[PDB]
Amino acid sequence: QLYYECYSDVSVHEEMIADQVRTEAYRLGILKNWAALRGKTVLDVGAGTGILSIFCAQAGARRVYAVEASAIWQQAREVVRLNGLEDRVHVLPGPVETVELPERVDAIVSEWMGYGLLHESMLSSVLHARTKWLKEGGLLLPASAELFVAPISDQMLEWRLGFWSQVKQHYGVDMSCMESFATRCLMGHSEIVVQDLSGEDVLARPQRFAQLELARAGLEQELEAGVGGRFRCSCYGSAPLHGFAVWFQVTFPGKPLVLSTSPLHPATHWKQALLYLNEPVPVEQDTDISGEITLLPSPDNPRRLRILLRYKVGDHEEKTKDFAME
Amino acid sequence: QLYYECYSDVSVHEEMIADQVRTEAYRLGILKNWAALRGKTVLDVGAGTGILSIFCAQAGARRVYAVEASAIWQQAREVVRLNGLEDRVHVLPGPVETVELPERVDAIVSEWMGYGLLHESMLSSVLHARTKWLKEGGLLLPASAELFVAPISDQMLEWRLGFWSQVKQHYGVDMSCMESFATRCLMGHSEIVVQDLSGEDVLARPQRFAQLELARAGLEQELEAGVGGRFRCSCYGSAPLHGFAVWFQVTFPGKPLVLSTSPLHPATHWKQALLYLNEPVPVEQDTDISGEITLLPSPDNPRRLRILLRYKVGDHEEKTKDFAME
Ligand SMILES: [Mg+2]
Ligand SMILES: [Mg+2]
Repeated sequence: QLYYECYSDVSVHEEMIADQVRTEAYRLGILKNWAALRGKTVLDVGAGTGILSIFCAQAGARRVYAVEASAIWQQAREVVRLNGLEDRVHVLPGPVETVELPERVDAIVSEWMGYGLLHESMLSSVLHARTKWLKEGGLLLPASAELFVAPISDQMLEWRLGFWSQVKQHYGVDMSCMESFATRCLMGHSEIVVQDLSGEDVLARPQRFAQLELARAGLEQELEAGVGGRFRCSCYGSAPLHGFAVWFQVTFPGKPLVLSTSPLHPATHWKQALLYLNEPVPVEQDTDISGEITLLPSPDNPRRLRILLRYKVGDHEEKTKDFAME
Repeated sequence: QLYYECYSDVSVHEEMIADQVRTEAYRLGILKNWAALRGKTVLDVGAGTGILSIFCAQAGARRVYAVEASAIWQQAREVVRLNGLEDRVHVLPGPVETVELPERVDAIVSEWMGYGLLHESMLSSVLHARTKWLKEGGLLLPASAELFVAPISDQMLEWRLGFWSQVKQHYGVDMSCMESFATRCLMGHSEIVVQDLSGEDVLARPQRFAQLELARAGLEQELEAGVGGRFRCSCYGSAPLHGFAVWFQVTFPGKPLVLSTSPLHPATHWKQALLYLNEPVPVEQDTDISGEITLLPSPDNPRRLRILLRYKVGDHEEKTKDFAME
């Protein structure tokens, strides 16, 4: 009959496990590496409720170290025991940067990805653990990530902006002047917005603007300096351009299994990271759009994602907008 | 190209106007009082974007004073002008408690209702304005409110709690121990939760536990002391009892038009106010439930809704739970 403060805690973990695209991609990606994991030792970075660590045991791992800093580590220990794996899977509380493992490991598994790939992500902790605890020639799951961008005409946003001009049709009162107000409020800000889109929102072929091989020399320094690159595309047809969507995929080594968060693919809890222009720009078929996207740490907090956008639409002058996570 | 901070502002007003049940009930409720409003003066308390004030003009009012304290009053003035009513409808910024009208009024219209009827509601301001500005024999729209309660088995909550015991069926990992954790987090707190339900969630005949005639002597004092009353009901069948839902209706004088927020009726943006027990209680057909519900000001803030619940399920001892708005 006591009162507890853990609603967010359960909601977050519920969302992740109920994300079948995510959870089944990890289950299968781990099983696909059975030959490399059989009789070997694994470190799970940010193990949460422990389900990926148990998948590793089920793929044949001799021993798994499940490291989790948040309050939820306690529930992981109970889940391990319930599945009869308390002698194979060891739950260790606290950050992986200072945990003491009794041995180096053959593999690191982690669901480290955040909104826009790098918002409040565990990637820096995975790389720290790779340097400190992974044996030479050891395995990282997933092994790589790719970043994508596309111009968008967000159909839900279009409806919200146009709503005010439609009030007269429904109630006999003209409220069309509310449209400029709504545009300022919904687009005239510099926050990254997390929202799920579909193919109906995508205005040109998506462009890959970066590829991250997670084991590669120098990646820690690239993350600090900024990850990204240039892009170019041509519009499919006539629409209000609202800005750009950014998303990612990750790949599990083997034919490789890919977990995608594209709006063209099955929805996931990551959705997409939307970068709105200050106001809509009309485009037509074959309107050329080019630009550059850079994912950066925020200066107050390297864990909060910043995105610097440069973009040029048709014959308009190149523009810049500097975003930070909502 | 400047940045503005008004997302919440537009979202709130969008939600209200897009609530067709709400907006059409006010449009029709106002029109239904055409004979009383024709050639008369009206005060709109908390006029927001101004749409109800314009409805009053369209119902024949000679003059309407639209009083609004928040930033949105500016958009109301533009809406009035756009509909060509700047000489009939006057928008006045600031709280109605200190506004200076050039005359007393024949009627007060207001959409004052909050979540659980009284959370951050404008009712005290409507009653203040009634005392200060309404002529003798003057009209209030709506004229009355009624409060309802029913026991509930929240099907969405039931699914969330049971989710953890279903993980084994889908991924081959037992997580059933997460259920007690989820119950503590989702039910073991004393916050009122705003959530929309349907008939599938309602476990016994809804009970009216209070009626408020808005013009009645003594209502201001009743609001301070607490509004509510006792109830009794008998369960329809076998289910986990999760607690109680509270909702309201308001009535426009004329056959009277009723705007309801019942889960048995068309959904509205008010949804219902849910009062969860600390954990589910099993009930059966004809299980008797009795109790008392009181809606109160919070001590820090009379505008934040508090609800004191007393309840007795079957042969169990009577219990008390003291809730405050989330
Ligand atoms: Mg996550
Ligand atoms: Mg309201």
